[PDB]
Amino acid sequence: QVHLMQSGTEMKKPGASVRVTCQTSGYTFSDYFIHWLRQVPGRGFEWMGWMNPQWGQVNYARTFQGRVTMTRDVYREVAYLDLRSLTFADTAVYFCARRMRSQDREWDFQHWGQGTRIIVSSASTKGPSVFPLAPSSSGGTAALGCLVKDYFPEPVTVSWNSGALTSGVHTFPAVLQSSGLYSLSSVVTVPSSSLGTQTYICNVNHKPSNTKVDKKVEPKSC
Amino acid sequence: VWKDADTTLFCASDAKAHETEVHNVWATHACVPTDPNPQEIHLENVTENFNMWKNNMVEQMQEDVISLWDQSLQPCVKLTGGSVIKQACPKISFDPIPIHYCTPAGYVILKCNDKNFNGTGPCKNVSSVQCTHGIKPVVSTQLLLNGSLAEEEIIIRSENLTNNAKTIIVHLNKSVEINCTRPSGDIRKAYCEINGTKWNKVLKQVTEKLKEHFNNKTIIFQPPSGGDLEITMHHFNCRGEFFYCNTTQLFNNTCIGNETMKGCNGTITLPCKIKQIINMWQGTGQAMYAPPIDGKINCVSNITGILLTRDGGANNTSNETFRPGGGNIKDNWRSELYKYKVVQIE
Amino acid sequence: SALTQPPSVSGSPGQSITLSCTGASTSVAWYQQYADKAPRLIVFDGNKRPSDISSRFSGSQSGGTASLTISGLQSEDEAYYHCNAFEFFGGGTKLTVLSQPKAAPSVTLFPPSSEELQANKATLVCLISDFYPGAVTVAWKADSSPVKAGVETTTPSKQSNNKYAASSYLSLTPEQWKSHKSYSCQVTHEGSTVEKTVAPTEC
Ligand SMILES: *[C@@H]1O[C@H](CO)[C@@H](O)[C@H](O)[C@H]1NC(C)=O
Ligand SMILES: *[C@@H]1O[C@H](CO)[C@@H](O)[C@H](O)[C@H]1NC(C)=O
Ligand SMILES: *[C@@H]1O[C@H](CO)[C@@H](O)[C@H](O)[C@H]1NC(C)=O
Ligand SMILES: *[C@@H]1O[C@H](CO)[C@@H](O)[C@H](O)[C@H]1NC(C)=O
Ligand SMILES: *[C@@H]1O[C@H](CO)[C@@H](O)[C@H](O)[C@H]1NC(C)=O
Ligand SMILES: *[C@@H]1O[C@H](CO)[C@@H](O)[C@H](O)[C@H]1NC(C)=O
Ligand SMILES: *[C@@H]1O[C@H](CO)[C@@H](O)[C@H](O)[C@H]1NC(C)=O
Ligand SMILES: *[C@@H]1O[C@H](CO)[C@@H](O)[C@H](O)[C@H]1NC(C)=O
Ligand SMILES: *[C@@H]1O[C@H](CO)[C@@H](O)[C@H](O)[C@H]1NC(C)=O
Ligand SMILES: *[C@@H]1O[C@H](CO)[C@@H](O)[C@H](O)[C@H]1NC(C)=O
Ligand SMILES: [Cl-]
Repeated sequence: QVHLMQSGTEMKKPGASVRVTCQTSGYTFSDYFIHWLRQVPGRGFEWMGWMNPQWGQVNYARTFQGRVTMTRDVYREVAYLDLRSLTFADTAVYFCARRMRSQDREWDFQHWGQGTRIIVSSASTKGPSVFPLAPSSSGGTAALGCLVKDYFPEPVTVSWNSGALTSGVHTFPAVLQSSGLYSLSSVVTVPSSSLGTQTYICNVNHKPSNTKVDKKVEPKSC
Repeated sequence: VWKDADTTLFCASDAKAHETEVHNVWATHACVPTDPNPQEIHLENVTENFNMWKNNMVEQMQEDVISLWDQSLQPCVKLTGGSVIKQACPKISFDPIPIHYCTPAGYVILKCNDKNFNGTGPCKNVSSVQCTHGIKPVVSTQLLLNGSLAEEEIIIRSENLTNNAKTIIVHLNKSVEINCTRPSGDIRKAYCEINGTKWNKVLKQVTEKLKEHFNNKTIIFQPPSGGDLEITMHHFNCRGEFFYCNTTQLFNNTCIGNETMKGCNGTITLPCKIKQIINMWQGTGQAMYAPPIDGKINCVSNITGILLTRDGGANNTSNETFRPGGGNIKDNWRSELYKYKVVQIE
Repeated sequence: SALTQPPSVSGSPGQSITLSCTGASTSVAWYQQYADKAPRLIVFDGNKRPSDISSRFSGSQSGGTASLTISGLQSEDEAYYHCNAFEFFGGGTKLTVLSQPKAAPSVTLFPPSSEELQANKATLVCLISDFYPGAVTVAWKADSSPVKAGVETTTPSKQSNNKYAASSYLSLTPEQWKSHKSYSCQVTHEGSTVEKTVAPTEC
């Protein structure tokens, strides 16, 4: 079996360069081109170039010409992709890929690495500001939550009542703003009759800044 | 009645059994004598399909040339994997000679004789032969040397021009000479002279041929984008020494724009280096040879073809960009074996 | 987007469906991709199937028009599908497989908390929950007027209850917030618009 095994997630600042590694195994490395492609999650692939490991010949997309290089180590059987002058426009998942055996078709990609996340942002490590989304009481149910604001990098983790409260809970994907920082919200759906006698606290952890916040969410007197 | 088949070929040659030059040695015990009175006859009212890009004769010639170099080019050191192999490494006599590829009984070779044939598809004027013409096994990159010449027009060969992972072989009408010398300081510095006048004229008529195949887009040349020195440079062997020549001045768009421009005519000097540590084309590894001999080391050669690779992706142009080199060494044989294919008689 | 594929397509469990890819300059290959996962080749050379791929998948192509048909649909077929011809890829098609009935979104719009405002920052938060299928558009409105700037909205994410949820935010300064008469959040799901609104006068 053929395996393409890529290096981990890189968080880089604008103007910097990154290198992604793609360790090959399961076949004779010199006999196949290695291509590189990138993709914004939820979107289409963009081909970057191919690299022939024999003598290291390369064919780069006009788009990346002058900013990219694709090299290899023929003995260790590894392909590298280097990209410089990074921009927010280069935030994406990067894959190496290899064609099907034999075909003579060069563009049927049977083999892919698992993908490498490259995140380009100028922000420095920051803990979140946490803010209550207070509810108002219906003879039924209310929604309350926490806004976990301007933090970096991912991830934060949220719980309610130290984990005792799970049902009706949803913690959302983070959406990184044009400022460079992330934000998300956790929400919980609870009976309207609880309010005023049941304490709801969101627990937030952000390891990369060693920030821990516990915020009780009360209803507004309004 | 006959049919495409593949079989083990033999080779035929005029190698001197007394000589010490390494090609003569290999051929002497590996080939047989040429047929003095070789018969070939036209196949009246016959049309055959050829495919130079899928032609086992090419794989067979490759296996011989690999076998020749292994038997003949003994490095002082060979590096592969974590193994270090050290032998005896004396200076040899090196000048390629023509080898013929011939079919055994039951089979025969078909030859396409259409002056404009491009390597794939139907061929009208066909004949049959026992052996190919004599092919010098010249190992080079970027430029094809001492090959045969396209018959009528310059001819663009690719398995698929639209596929950027497929090599383009430009087959020249007329040949341009390159004069490489390592003068009789720095024992590895050398240079290649080329009539700048004739090369641009030719190169320009190449761009026009490519315009034909790429819908008159602007055709641009650039140096290679990267790789080992064996590909970023015109790489070849001369007198047993390994040459590396910078072809940047050969792909100099200034003079191709047809602009009546100064020094476009006149001699073009490519700087070259002779290396002792080389990355092998045959197999995966490095080979280290002893420093160059002394005296005036001079190989004058014919440029007869050019290998190109086309830049992929992007477009939104306007133009198409080509860089020298492509493929692999098998492409050099392919460019000489293009008009042949083996069939079996029944 | 060199090749053309619809961005979204939906089908029902048990039936066939055909995804399309137009604009190809050669015979196409097709890939299935789950979110945050690597692609896997499902057909090559326009209509060839790799030995290990389910026979439910089949390719057909004429000239530049390529098509991928999946029969006997299953929830497990929910993924992105891509096609390439040479180095050119389509935009990807997200196939949905309708595994349950239409649920309409509950919506809650929160005003900036007492705490945030007390920090010269203000954010309106629009939480959208329990909808199916998982697709919504959100439009904010200041009074009776549309709002472009300050808006950031997440993509539907699955819930524990196998329904979907989404969120949208509106970054304002207090001055902006405490100024206008009432900001609105309009959520559209299945051609239906549920609305919620808030005014600085509170409940
Ligand atoms: C060569 O000729 C064949 C037959 O006409 C044609 O199909 C093919 O496209 C040509 N190839 C090139 C590279 O011009
Ligand atoms: C066809 O083939 C023969 C091979 O010797 C060649 O000499 C001849 O000129 C060709 N015929 C025509 C009419 O071109
Ligand atoms: C080199 O080219 C000339 C014509 O320019 C030709 O006559 C000669 O035979 C060629 N030499 C070789 C080695 O083929
Ligand atoms: C081939 O070379 C000759 C002489 O330069 C010329 O007549 C003919 O046009 C050339 N064909 C090309 C440039 O395709
Ligand atoms: C090759 O180049 C050098 C320098 O011009 C010269 O000494 C030598 O005679 C040349 N040979 C030919 C055949 O032009
Ligand atoms: C090179 O060839 C061109 C074209 O015939 C000629 O004008 C020029 O004088 C030649 N150079 C030399 C020094 O032979
Ligand atoms: C290229 O230009 C030539 C004239 O130089 C013209 O005859 C031909 O139609 C053009 N080809 C294409 C495909 O643009
Ligand atoms: C070849 O020549 C050009 C001009 O000197 C130079 O830019 C290039 O670096 C040289 N060699 C290579 C392969 O880089
Ligand atoms: C090409 O031909 C000439 C004359 O036979 C020879 O001296 C030269 O070494 C050859 N070139 C190569 C690269 O073998
Ligand atoms: C070669 O290129 C052509 C472009 O017209 C493409 O349509 C064709 O499918 C390719 N050849 C094959 C059989 O893959
Ligand atoms: Cl309380």
